[PDB]
Order: sequence, then structure tokens, then C-alpha cells
Amino acid sequence: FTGLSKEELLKVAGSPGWVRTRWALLLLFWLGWLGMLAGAVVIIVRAPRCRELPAQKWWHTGALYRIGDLQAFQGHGAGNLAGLKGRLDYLSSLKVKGLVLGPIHKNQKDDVAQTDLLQIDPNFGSKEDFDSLLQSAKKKSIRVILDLTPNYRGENSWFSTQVDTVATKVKDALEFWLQAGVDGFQVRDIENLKDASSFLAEWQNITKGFSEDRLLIAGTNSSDLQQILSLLESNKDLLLTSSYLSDSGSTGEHTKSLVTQYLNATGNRWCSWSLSQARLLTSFLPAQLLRLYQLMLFTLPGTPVFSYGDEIGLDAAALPGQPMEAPVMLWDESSFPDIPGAVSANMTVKGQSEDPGSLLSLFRRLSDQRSKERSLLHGDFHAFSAGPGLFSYIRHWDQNERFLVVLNFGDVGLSAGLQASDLPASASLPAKADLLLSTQPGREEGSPLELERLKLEPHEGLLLRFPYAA
Amino acid sequence: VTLQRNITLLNGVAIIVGTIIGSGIFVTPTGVLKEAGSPGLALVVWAACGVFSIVGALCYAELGTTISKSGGDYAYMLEVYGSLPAFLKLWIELLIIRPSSQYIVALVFATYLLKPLFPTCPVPEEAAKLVACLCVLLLTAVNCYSVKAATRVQDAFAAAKLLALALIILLGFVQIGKGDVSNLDPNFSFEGTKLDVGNIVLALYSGLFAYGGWNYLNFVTEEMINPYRNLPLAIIISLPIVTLVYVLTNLAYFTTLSTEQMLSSEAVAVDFGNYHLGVMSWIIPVFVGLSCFGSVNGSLFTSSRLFFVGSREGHLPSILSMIHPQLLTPVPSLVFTCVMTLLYAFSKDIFSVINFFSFFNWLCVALAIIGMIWLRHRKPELERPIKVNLALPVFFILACLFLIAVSFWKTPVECGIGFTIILSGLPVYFFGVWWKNKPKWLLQGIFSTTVLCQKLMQVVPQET
Ligand SMILES: CCCCCCCCCCCCCCCCCC(=O)OC[C@H](COP(=O)(O)O)OC(=O)CCCCCCCCCCCCCCCCC
Ligand SMILES: CC(C)CCC[C@H](C)[C@H]1CC[C@H]2[C@H]3CC=C4C[C@@H](OC(=O)CCC(=O)O)CC[C@@]4(C)[C@@H]3CC[C@@]12C
Ligand SMILES: CC(C)CCC[C@H](C)[C@H]1CC[C@H]2[C@H]3CC=C4C[C@@H](OC(=O)CCC(=O)O)CC[C@@]4(C)[C@@H]3CC[C@@]12C
Ligand SMILES: *[C@@H]1O[C@H](CO)[C@@H](O[C@@H]2O[C@H](CO)[C@@H](O)[C@H](O)[C@H]2NC(C)=O)[C@H](O)[C@H]1NC(C)=O
Ligand SMILES: *[C@@H]1O[C@H](CO)[C@@H](O[C@@H]2O[C@H](CO)[C@@H](O)[C@H](O)[C@H]2NC(C)=O)[C@H](O)[C@H]1NC(C)=O
Ligand SMILES: *[C@@H]1O[C@H](CO)[C@@H](O[C@@H]2O[C@H](CO)[C@@H](O)[C@H](O)[C@H]2NC(C)=O)[C@H](O)[C@H]1NC(C)=O
Ligand SMILES: *[C@@H]1O[C@H](CO)[C@@H](O[C@@H]2O[C@H](CO)[C@@H](O)[C@H](O)[C@H]2NC(C)=O)[C@H](O)[C@H]1NC(C)=O
Ligand SMILES: N[C@@H](Cc1cc(I)c(O)c(I)c1)C(=O)O
Repeated sequence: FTGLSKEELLKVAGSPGWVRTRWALLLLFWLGWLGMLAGAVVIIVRAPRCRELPAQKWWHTGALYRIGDLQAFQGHGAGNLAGLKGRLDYLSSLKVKGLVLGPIHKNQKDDVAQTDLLQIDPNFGSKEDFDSLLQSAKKKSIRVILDLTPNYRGENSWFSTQVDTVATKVKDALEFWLQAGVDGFQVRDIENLKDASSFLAEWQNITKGFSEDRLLIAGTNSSDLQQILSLLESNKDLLLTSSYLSDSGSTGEHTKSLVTQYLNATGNRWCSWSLSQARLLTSFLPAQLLRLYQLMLFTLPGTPVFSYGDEIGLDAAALPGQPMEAPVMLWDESSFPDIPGAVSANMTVKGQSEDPGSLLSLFRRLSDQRSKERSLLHGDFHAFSAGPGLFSYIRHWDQNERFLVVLNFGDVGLSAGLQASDLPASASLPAKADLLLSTQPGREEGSPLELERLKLEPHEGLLLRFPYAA
Repeated sequence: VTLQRNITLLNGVAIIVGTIIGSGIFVTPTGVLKEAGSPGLALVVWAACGVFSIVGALCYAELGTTISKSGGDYAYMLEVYGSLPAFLKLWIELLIIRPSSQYIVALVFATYLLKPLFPTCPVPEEAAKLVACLCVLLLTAVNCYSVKAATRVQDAFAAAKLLALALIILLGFVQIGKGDVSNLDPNFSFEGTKLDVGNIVLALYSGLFAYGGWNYLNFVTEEMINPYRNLPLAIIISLPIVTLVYVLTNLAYFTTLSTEQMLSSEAVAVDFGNYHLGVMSWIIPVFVGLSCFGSVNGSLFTSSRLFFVGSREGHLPSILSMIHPQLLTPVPSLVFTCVMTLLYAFSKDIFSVINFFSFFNWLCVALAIIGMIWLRHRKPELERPIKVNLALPVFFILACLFLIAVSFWKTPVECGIGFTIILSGLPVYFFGVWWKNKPKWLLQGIFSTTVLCQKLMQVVPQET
């Protein structure tokens, strides 16, 4: 209707000169299609397929939670095993993966003949209540680790007379409690054990000989590096919590050396990062360093281990009339019975759980980032040089978003001075990075920050973040 | 030289089923659960969004049998709202809306086809754009060769995606039989009922994205075999089957992953196959690629048949709507669809059109039913073989306005931009359509370009 009809087109468009060119156009089309396909395949094979997931276990994903004295976790009277079942929705909010339960077996005193590692104390609960606790945590996806130090009431924790009977009853307790369905064990104070190096290997051989989904944790009180490495001669798959980190530490150039030296001596294995074997952070730290260490322990390459109350900044040296090994947990304001009024509103679980600038509001975001992102999970660690008093490092896995953590353990304000100059071509830092959080209030969240004029306040830590690029 | 009538019932069910079932059932269960909290509330959102679409599909079957002309939802607007508010829909659908929902689906096809080669890592950009372009350029040539070929492609790929979804239902109904029943009995652990207004209606919004595209058989009417019987019969067969399959597949998603395993994922079908196969787990992203290869073939057909029909009236240039005889296919409309689709491979951010897509979608479906009830009184003499009882449009027509209100108040800054893009079709209208008697510097050029394209493609006008 705006051109030729049928018959005029069948007149003009049927001649040589017009049919050869349209067959040439068909030739050009089906030659361009195969050229595009060849270009695509050539682009594909000249690329980087992928890396490898390193086949993680359950204790590689998040943090463990140590509950020492079970009577003081909830309170008097209801200090039993079934009461803890009413608390698992708090722990699942903390996103811990494990639960290092305290020693619950019957131990009177130094009488070896009446310490039975298979019989639960009647003041904690009964076997069916224990199994209900286990299966409820299994439904909540939390694993239960059972401590098994025999003398958990004496001074010498390993029964300072002969060693064969206690070593053979601990060995016998593993093959019963594993059939009960527990997911690991912890043995504390192994420096009070005669020839402990050859005993841990037998228990580790037994524990892995039930499944590869089983754990053994071992705890000392030694800060010696060369004593720690001797425990890890024939044991490589052991978790060894100790007092290696704390000991000192108003400087950050000394903490950087501790972390780098422990990683270099071990051969970059899987380690546990904690401050003690049974004590809280406030026993070694001031209140002005609880956030800097909480940022550090969640980003270092290993498994962080915490005790109960390390998320709320609990302190036994603020309320008198309390033991130093087992403080009371501050659930609500009416918790502590004696001296009615010393407990404050910023000191409890309920008081900090709405304030978005507390300790419990930082622990939740950090445990949210640790168990989720593939850089902090099984990435590579590279710490680099900075100013006088800065600990600065980078986690980078393959192509996920990198993390640059910058910590200032000092008390004076200063610059950053990020002279990297050695970091590899797969992880060299850009000119602009984001900012996921900060330890101190008084910054803005989400903004792309520049790493040349970054200044830092006293006792400040930052969790900047940049994605994979050139 | 008419087109044909060669689409039966079974070729009509495939055009609807293969276009509804795309990549929504393999992605959006994260989104509806993330904005709904509980599995049991999502499992009833995915039926409340289903019956809504069954209602609207029945009302479009009414409108299709009444006004039995092709290019539906544009011929139904041209009869009612005139020439200019039909040109205003046809101008948006050829510039933005149709040549983005084909490039996006081709890109999904490409990035899921090369997924078994790159797991822990993502596929390369220039290696996926080229496979998307090959997917478009092969299917346009298959469609230009014949129509009976382009129907048997869609018949194969609709059955392929149906078998792929039935595989997931069968893998779920074994884990139901293995007694791992941690969900679906002790449920409603969140219930997520009300933040201020926006908790149940946003789940409805995402579930209604998952059910889209049930009105493409109206774009291909005046080409069905017996369209007075088969056009509502294909829709009535096609829609509740999609409803039951979409419910059963989401039910099978909850017996494998927990809630947090589903919320932090990127593709629930990939994590489903990772759990239940381990080895031979490369089947599931292959079948997602086949499921997105069927839909591009389904959409090129209807977009070509819409831009065909829109030039018979004079809204579009007249080189379009010219059949090539012998292998009677509208070649210069398919060429135009394909080229305008490949022009969106130069945009570096293409997923930023889905909001305007959904808003424009629900607005034009509202306009259509308003026009249907406005014409049912204004011309009560037409032949209506299938007549619908009222308040099935009215409950649909109020809920469409509520969905325009939701789409408008979720991002106004982009919806106003899209409103300006809609308003940008007026000078084209007054230059080409309304300004009759163009000067001879143009009327010779238009005719000579049409003759040049005719001598290139060997096409005659449509005269039967
Ligand atoms: C790659 C080419 C493949 C061929 C397939 C067809 C391609 C052309 C489709 C054009 C679609 C444009 C839509 C908007 C047009 C405005 C609406 C309108 O004006 O009313 C109809 C109106 C009615 O005219 P009628 O043809 O007399 O009915 O047509 C015009 O007014 C034409 C004047 C405006 C034309 C603007 C077109 C701009 C793109 C030109 C592309 C040229 C390709 C040449 C290919 C061969 C090269 C050797
Ligand atoms: C993602 C990739 C790996 C899948 C490729 C899809 C199909 C396997 C390809 C292969 C060849 C293609 C087509 C090539 C041409 C034929 C001719 C056709 O037969 C006729 O021409 C009908 C004859 C008649 O007119 O009567 C049968 C199907 C069809 C469209 C083929 C259907 C399948 C296509 C689209
Ligand atoms: C960018 C745009 C302007 C280029 C458009 C050119 C077309 C893409 C070319 C490619 C090859 C051409 C043609 C090559 C040969 C003809 C004749 C035709 O052969 C027959 O008619 C056989 C009869 C039958 O099979 O029944 C096959 C399709 C057709 C129209 C082709 C349609 C597409 C043409 C016009
Ligand atoms: C578990 O430890 C035992 C020994 O502690 C290993 O078994 C064998 O022990 C004898 C002596 O007790 C050696 O002479 C054998 O060579 C040991 N067999 C080996 C090394 O294959 C046993 O191998 C350990 N378990 C595992 C899984 O290594
Ligand atoms: C770990 O704790 C013990 C007990 O306080 C420290 O002292 C040792 O005590 C035992 C008796 O239980 C003695 O047999 C040892 O001789 C003591 N050790 C030394 C070095 O004399 C022990 O020092 C602590 N470890 C560290 C590293 O301080
Ligand atoms: C592990 O630590 C040592 C010292 O703490 C690093 O230094 C090397 O030490 C050896 C002998 O101890 C010397 O022969 C090398 O010259 C030292 N190299 C450097 C660069 O100082 C050692 O490099 C660390 N291991 C790794 C793999 O870096
Ligand atoms: C809870 O809040 C009280 C009230 O602000 C804190 O008491 C303040 O302590 C700082 C130093 O620790 C003093 O500089 C302020 O003068 C104190 N305020 C008042 C009103 O005396 C208390 O320290 C907070 N709790 C904890 C655990 O830090
Ligand atoms: N529901 C389809 C997506 C889709 C939406 C619309 I709106 C549409 O017109 C078409 I065709 C397809 C899917 O499952 O991906």
C-alpha cells in the first residue's frame, strides 16, 4: 500500500543481479554467526575457570561459646540442664556454631576411685534431659562440645597421683559419650598431665575414628610459643586454646609480631584465636579495648573462642561478693540478688539489645559477617606495614570482596600511612574503599573512603571493604 | 496472501506455559520469603497470586473473543481509546519493553548455560553477551524460515521445562518420604504480618512478578485454528496447571534447605541440585538455560506479530506488515524485532528496567478492562460467544489500581522518569501519523526505501 504489488515485484525482483546478491547476503550472515561463536569459545578457554572450595567442617564457619559454670549462666535453683534449653534462641541470635558445655560428671574431690566420667551429677539434670538438649540444639543447628577434665573441683585438675587410671577413664569416656551423640570434647589444663603429647594423639585418633565431623580442644595456661609448638608435633588437627595472645599488650607492633610469628611457625594451618582457656576478656583488658579485640578475633584466620559474657562486656571486678572464675550473667536488672542497685541499665542483656552502639550490637554484626562471606571464611591472610602502632591486614579469597582491617591499639591520634608496596597483584589495594563498620561512634556508614588521608582516633578499629577489580 | 491459521490448541498451550515458566521459579522464592519471613505464609502467597492471574486471564479471554483481531492489548485499546492512546502503548512496546525482556532472558540463558564451568566464580561478561546474541540471532532465522518450525521448537522446550520442574518435584517427594520433616508441620515461626503496611502486599508483588505473561496468546490470535473456541480453552487449560506446579515446587524447596540456607542463596535450584545430586549436578543449570531458551522463541513470535499488526493501521511504516510469499512469514518485522533487541547489548546495566516493565504492564492491563466494561454498555450488539459475569473484572480492576499504587510508591524517582519516556512519543506521532501530506522530499524517500527493502527481501503486501 506504499510500494509495489505482487506482480510488479515478480517482474523486477526475479532477475540475476538481484538473486546473487541476496544469496551473498545469506553467505555473509551465516559467516558472521560462526565468527561470533568462534570468538565466544576463544574468549571462554582463555579465561580463569575457578579455584577450589577447601571442604570446610562445622567449626570452621563461626565461633564457639564456652559456658564454664552452668549455675551462674541462668541463676540459682534453675541452674540445671533443661533451663539452658530455654536459652538457645539467644545463642542462635548470637550465631555461634558450637557450645562448649562445662564439666557435668560426678566428681567429689581428689578421690580417684569415686570419679566416674560416665555418670552425670544429679544437680545438673538427667540423661534424658541431656539428650533432649542435644536434639533441640541439633534442630537449632548448634553443636554441643562436652568438657571432660576429671577433677574440675580440685587444685590439680588431673588427679596429681598416678596417671594410668585417669588416662584410661578419659579414653573410655570418649567411646561412650560419642555414642550418646556429642560433637566433640575439650580437655583443659593439659600442662598438669604426665606425657600429655602422647596422650592427646591417642584421643585424637579415637575421636577422628568415629567420624571426621568430630573435634577435640585442648587448653593450657602457657604463653610460651616453643612449648605450644611441641604440642603440635604429631598432632596437626588439634584445636589448642591457650594464653598465648594476652600476657601484655599496650602496643600493637608486639601483637602484629605475635600473630605473624604464630602463623609462620605453624605453616598457615587452622588455629584457634582466643585470649585464655577459661577466662573472660575483661580479666586481661581495660574497658577501652574490648571492641578492638572483638573486631580482631572475628577476622583472623581461624576459629574464635569466647566465654559467656564476652559479648556484653561482663566484669567480675565491678560487683563485690563474686568468684573470679564464675561471675553471674546479667540477664535483666533484677538478676543480682545481693546489693540491690549496683547493677545498671547499660550492663545487662536486655539493656544493650536495643542500643545500636553497644557491645552486643557489635558482636551480632560481626558474627553475621564472619559466618556468611567467603573472604573471612577461608580466605588468605596478608598483614602489611603501617605507622607506629597500627595492625593492618587483608583477607582475600579468590574473587569475593576483599577485606582490609585497620586497628589502632595506641592511645594517641595519628595518620594511617598505608604503605602496602608488597601485596600481590591479585589483592593490591585500590584508591577508594568502602566502610562497613567502626568501633567508635562518630563516623558515617557506607561511604566510599579514600586510603591516603585516613586519620584514626585513639583505640579505633575499621573494617573497610573493596571488591575484586584491576 | 494472508498469513495462515496453523496454531492448534496444543501449540497454544505451549506459548503460554513456556512464557510463564521462565526464571522466576528458580530465583524469586528468595525474595518472597525474605519479605515474608515464614514458609507457610509464602506457601499461601503463591496461591493468592495464582488465583488473581486466573481471574485476569479469564477476563482477557472475554476481551479476546469479543474483539477478535490480532495484536491484542493494542487492538483492544485502539477500538476503545482511539488512535493516540494506542500509539502511546505501541511506541513504548517497541522502544523499551519488548526489546529488553528478550535480551535479559537471553542473558539469563547464557549465564546459566556456562554455569557448570564456573562455580565458586562467576561467568565472564563478554563471553555471555556473545552467547546471548547467538541465541537471538539463531531463533530469528528459525522464525523467518517457517512458522511450523517455530511452533515445534516451542513445543519441545515447553515440555523440556515441564520435565525439568517435575524432576524437582520428584526429588522433593523423596526427601518428604525420608522422614526429614523439620518444616511444614511446626510452622509459622515468624508470621511476618505487618511492619507498617508493607509485609503481605510486597510478597504479593513479587509473587505476581513470578506469574507474568499469561496474555501472549492474545498477541497471536487471528492466527489460531478456530479462535472462537481455542483461545479461552488454551488459557483455561494453561493457567491452573502453572498454579499447582508453582505450589508443589516451592513446597519441594522447603524440604531440602532451611530458611537461612534459602535466604542467603543466589539460586535455590542450584543449591537444591548441590544437595540432592552431588555428581551429575550440572543438569539443573542446563535445564534453567533450556527454560530461558524457550521463552525468547516464544517472545519473538508475538513481538513480530504485534509490530506486524501495528503497521496495517498506519501507526508504523509500511515496509512492516508485508509478508514474503512462499514460506509466508513476516520477514521485515522479525528482522526489526531482532535488530532492536540486539541494540540493548550496549547497555552496561540492563536489569534496571524491570520496575518500569511491571508498572507499565499493570497499567495497560487496567486500561484494557476499563475499556472492556466501558464498551460492553457502549456497543451491546457485538457477538459475544463467551460472556463473563461481572464483578470478576471489578475486583480485578480495583486490585490493578492498588498494584499501580504499590509500583508507584516503591520507587517514584524512576517511575516518573518512565512516565516522561511514555510522554516522549508525542512528536513522533505528530510527525508521522497526524501530519498528513508530507513534502516530496520525504514522500519520494519513504517509497524508495520501501522499494529497496522490497527488492532486498522479496516481499509483497498483504492482500487476500
Ligand atoms: C535494518 C532495516 C531492516 C528493515 C526493517 C524495517 C526497518 C524500519 C522500521 C522503522 C520503524 C520506525 C518507527 C518510528 C517511525 C515513526 C512512525 C511514523 O512515522 O508513522 C508511519 C509513517 C507512515 O508512512 P507510510 O510508510 O507511507 O505508511 O511512516 C513515516 O512517516 C516514515 C517517516 C519517518 C521514518 C523514521 C524511520 C527512522 C529509521 C529509518 C530506518 C531506515 C532503514 C532502511 C533499511 C534499508 C537501508 C538501505
Ligand atoms: C541451547 C542449544 C544447545 C539448543 C539448540 C536448540 C535445538 C536443538 C536447535 C537445533 C536445530 C534447530 C532447528 C533447525 C531447523 C528445524 C526444521 C524443522 O522442520 C521443518 O522445517 C518443517 C518442515 C515443513 O515445513 O513441513 C524442525 C525443527 C527445527 C526448527 C530445529 C529445531 C531445533 C533447533 C532450534
Ligand atoms: C540489516 C538488514 C537490512 C539486512 C536484511 C537482509 C536479510 C537478513 C537477508 C538475508 C538473506 C536474504 C534472503 C535470502 C534468500 C530469500 C529467498 C527464500 O528462498 C525461497 O523463497 C525458497 C522458496 C521456499 O522455500 O518455499 C529464502 C528467504 C530469503 C527471502 C532471505 C531473507 C533474508 C534476506 C533478505
Ligand atoms: C592410631 O594410632 C595407632 C598407634 O597409635 C596407629 O596404628 C598402628 O600402631 C602400631 C603401633 O601401635 C604401628 O607400629 C603401626 O605402624 C600403626 N599403623 C599404621 C601407622 O598404619 C594408627 O595408624 C592410628 N590411626 C590412624 C588413622 O592413623
Ligand atoms: C600454669 O599454672 C601453674 C599453676 O599456677 C604454674 O605453676 C606451676 O605449678 C605446678 C603445680 O601445679 C608446678 O609443678 C610447676 O613447677 C609450676 N611451674 C613452674 C614453671 O614452676 C605455671 O607456671 C603456669 N604456667 C605459666 C606459663 O605460667
Ligand atoms: C618465618 O620467620 C623467619 C624469621 O622469623 C623469616 O625469616 C627468615 O629466617 C631464616 C632463618 O630463620 C633466614 O635464613 C631468612 O633469611 C629469613 N628471611 C627473611 C625474609 O628475613 C622467614 O622468612 C619466615 N618464613 C616465611 C615463609 O616467610
Ligand atoms: C553506664 O552508664 C553510666 C552513666 O553514664 C556510666 O557511668 C559513667 O562512667 C564514665 C566512665 O566509665 C564516667 O566518665 C561518667 O561520668 C559516668 N556517668 C555518670 C552519670 O556517673 C557507666 O560507666 C556505664 N556502664 C559501663 C559498664 O560503662
Ligand atoms: N513470569 C515470567 C516473566 C514474565 C513476565 C512478564 I510481565 C511477561 O509478559 C512474560 I512473556 C514473562 C517468568 O517466569 O520469568
